[PDB]
Amino acid sequence: HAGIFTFEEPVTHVSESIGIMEVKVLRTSGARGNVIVPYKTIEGTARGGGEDFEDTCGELEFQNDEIVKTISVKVIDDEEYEKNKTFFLEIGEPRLVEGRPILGEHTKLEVIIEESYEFKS
Repeated sequence: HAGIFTFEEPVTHVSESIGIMEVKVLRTSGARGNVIVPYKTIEGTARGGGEDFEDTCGELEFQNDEIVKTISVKVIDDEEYEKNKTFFLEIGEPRLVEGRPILGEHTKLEVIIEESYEFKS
């Protein structure tokens, strides 16, 4: 009953102008105990280091009876263009804080950054 942890979905589209992207991690099928879920960003065709996004990583702590947490990623509205602009988040194996918590269905998330174009009326 410690929980099965998952992203909402495996692929998401966000605007280049979103500013802050808030990625959810859900705990399903049990919320007993304090658990951490490691996470990280990984570059795809989109670049980190504040080019298209700011890299981030850490451990999300779920307290007893807590079932949703948020990872906030800075998305930079890069003036430069790609046909398909992607990066990823991943969750890693959960750990009890000193049953067993595990990963569920969506453990990798592809983020597609959608580009918009400036036209004048």
